[PDB]
Amino acid sequence: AKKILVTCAMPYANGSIHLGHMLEHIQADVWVRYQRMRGHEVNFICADDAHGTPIMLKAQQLGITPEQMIGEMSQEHQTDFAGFNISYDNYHSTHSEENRQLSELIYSRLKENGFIKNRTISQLYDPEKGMFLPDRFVKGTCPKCKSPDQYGDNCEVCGATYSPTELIEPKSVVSGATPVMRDSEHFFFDLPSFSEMLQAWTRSGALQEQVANKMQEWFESGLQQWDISRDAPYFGFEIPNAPGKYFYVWLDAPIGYMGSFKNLCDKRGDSVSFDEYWKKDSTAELYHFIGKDCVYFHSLFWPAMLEGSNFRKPSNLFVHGYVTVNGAKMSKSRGTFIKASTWLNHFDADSLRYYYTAKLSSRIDDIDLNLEDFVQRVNADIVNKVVNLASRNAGFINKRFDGVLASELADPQLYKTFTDAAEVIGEAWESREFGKAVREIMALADLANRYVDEQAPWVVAKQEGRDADLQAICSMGINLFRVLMTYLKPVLPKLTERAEAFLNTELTWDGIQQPLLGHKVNPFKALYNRIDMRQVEALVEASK
Ligand SMILES: CSCC[C@H](N)CC(=O)O
Ligand SMILES: [Zn+2]
Repeated sequence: AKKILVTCAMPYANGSIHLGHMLEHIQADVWVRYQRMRGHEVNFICADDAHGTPIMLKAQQLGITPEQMIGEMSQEHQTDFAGFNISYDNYHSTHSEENRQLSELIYSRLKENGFIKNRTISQLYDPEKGMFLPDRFVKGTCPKCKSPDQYGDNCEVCGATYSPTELIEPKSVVSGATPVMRDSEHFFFDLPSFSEMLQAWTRSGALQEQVANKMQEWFESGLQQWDISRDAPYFGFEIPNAPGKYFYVWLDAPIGYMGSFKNLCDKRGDSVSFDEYWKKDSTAELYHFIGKDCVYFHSLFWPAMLEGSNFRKPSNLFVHGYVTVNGAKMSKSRGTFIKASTWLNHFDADSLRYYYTAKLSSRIDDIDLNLEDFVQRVNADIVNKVVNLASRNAGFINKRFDGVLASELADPQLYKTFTDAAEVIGEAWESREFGKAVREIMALADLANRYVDEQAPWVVAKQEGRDADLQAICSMGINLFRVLMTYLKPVLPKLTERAEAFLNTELTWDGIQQPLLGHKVNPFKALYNRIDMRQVEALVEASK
């Protein structure tokens, strides 16, 4: 009965989707698919984060408009996410008319309410190109060790950190000109004005314990005002009444969550739902799935902006850790920096969805893709536990019983054990204790294969007059498979489609209470094949 708006963090428009993005979007998608299975109204929303100086400069280097460039990357991203069956209700852009109007509205409300401050700052400026330089577009000689060709605020030889104004003989990365210090008036959002509100939210108990603990560090350091403006030239939204000024991307980017939802409503011809979800009196739930590096922005700056502009705030933040491969940060030289597009040339989407789901929890711990373990676990759990219940039993049913399952359950007590687990498994999906859910499902799968082993259908099948026993055993196994595939339906969308085709039925959460009796199933060829380390080695080689 709930109305839920769920988001993922927005991929940056100038980089391909990699396995780190996929952890976040798979985690959210599993949760979203479970919520849909329980009958709720869910809106799963994302977008490309498409503004800013790096995007402007990259387009210039490519010789195309930024609009053309971001359109091409948005299509690439959406192709990759479609390949992993991420079931968005809408995927939009921060570069949209909906986000322009909402960004202008929110800024005007913040300004009218006293939360925008004007301050003159000094920043390095490229006088040949004619633009202010972000830190990483300044290079020069390290003031400490004198190593040349160092970028931004740190030296990769001696490890020193410093202001780029301390670089010796600085050069613009854009033009090679010597940058100079130049003043500019900037507009600042007065985040400190919201400190008491944000502190109350932190101790409310909604957020993850590890997130709340980190927020206390940030309050202890002290909240600062945040610069929300940038000078022309820029790729973004111009600030009303401030010629030559633009909104900085991190003002307009989360407003893109709202813009993407407004776009969805407008395309549907739905004139009520936007206010029902975003007005202060909303009874709908709003959840953001994010990574560790987005927490400050989503837990402090974003709720403050919404409060200051008379909109509702997030119901919760769901934070995950970073992805590692073979225990370490992804490494280009080792071939463990793996693109989502590359993954799908070697493996299916379900394999990675399963593996991530089996490792995920409600905490913010990093998630390790160990590639040797990936092969072992997919084969052990998917092929040999779950799919085995269908593959070892379906042939007898199709060949000796015309595809018809028995008229009664052979072991009603065992079946009840399986359906009784629905409450704990569903609660584990609901609470994002994904590893717990998978452990419970696989424990059931072990019981199911123990039942079939005990009944020994490969023996019964050869013994005169035991046709009825064989049909009973094999039908029981298939009904246990039906239940397990229901519990795994949020996890494995394509395997589930193949299972529903075999079973001649849609899998619903409540449907497990009625087993398939006197029921025709269809033949299938391999529901799920084994993988091997040769394929892993090819993936790694292709990623170098
Ligand atoms: C509103 S969520 C925005 C997330 C950023 N695009 C993450 C990044 O670019 O590193
Ligand atoms: Zn140095």
